[PDB]
Amino acid sequence: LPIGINITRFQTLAYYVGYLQPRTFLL
Amino acid sequence: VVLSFELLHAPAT
Repeated sequence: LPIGINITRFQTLAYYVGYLQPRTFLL
Repeated sequence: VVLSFELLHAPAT
């Protein structure tokens, strides 16, 4: 989506939350 | 009819 204004937080409407770090994988 | 053309920082589509 080309929406792309700005984002800092979120929430939902059983479930899990992880975060993403800059890693390096071998696929 | 006047046509305005915006070019702010956005994914221009």
